[PDB]
Amino acid sequence: GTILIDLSPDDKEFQSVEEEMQSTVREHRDGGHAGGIFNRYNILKIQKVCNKKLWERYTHRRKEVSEENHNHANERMLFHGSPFVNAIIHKGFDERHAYIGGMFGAGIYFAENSSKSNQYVYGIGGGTGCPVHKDRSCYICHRQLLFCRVTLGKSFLQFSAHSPPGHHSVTGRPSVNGLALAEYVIYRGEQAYPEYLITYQIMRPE
Ligand SMILES: Cc1cc(NCCc2ccc(O)cc2)c2nncn2n1
Ligand SMILES: [Zn+2]
Repeated sequence: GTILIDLSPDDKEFQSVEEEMQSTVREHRDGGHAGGIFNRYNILKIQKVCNKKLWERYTHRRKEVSEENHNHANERMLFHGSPFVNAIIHKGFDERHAYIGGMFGAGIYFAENSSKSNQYVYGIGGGTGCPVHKDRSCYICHRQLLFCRVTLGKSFLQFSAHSPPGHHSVTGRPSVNGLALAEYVIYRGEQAYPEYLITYQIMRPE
């Protein structure tokens, strides 16, 4: 049921998505170990992801959350990086898209920083890097991220499975690295919708 529609670089929608992508790159404490060394991306394609069934599943859950949270879904747009992107955009997020060993427990993790999600496209910790060159910093091979609609509802704040009782998600608030943005976790696949598929390369800095 999934269809991918390409946005053209002349569309303001393409342009706003690229800017969210470029504007939220930061340096990582691993010096680039997981995701590579880069300050910006070369965006090759932005596709909108259309799947009526996944969308209806997402909106259904969004409404239940909103009614449980003073009519506020607390919907954000956040990045997600995974070797399972192809499964996600055809079948939706599910338990098999859970980072079993994440900091906030087995769930589905998202980030405000595109460069954080970029660390996961090739696996936990960057795995062994691109399949062609086994290079976590590969400037050649094409990568893909999702920019997703995520329902947070009442989110539990954590300064640094199930949500804590009373809550629909966990917000991981950056607590030492002053430049980091927030990271979020949800525990039900229906609370996210993989709205844009972004194909890109990291760029070698000058
Ligand atoms: C911790 C984390 C994991 C992310 N993705 C994990 C994808 C994944 C990779 C391998 C695996 O066995 C399960 C999930 C992620 N994306 N954007 C931000 N994050 N943050
Ligand atoms: Zn490569």
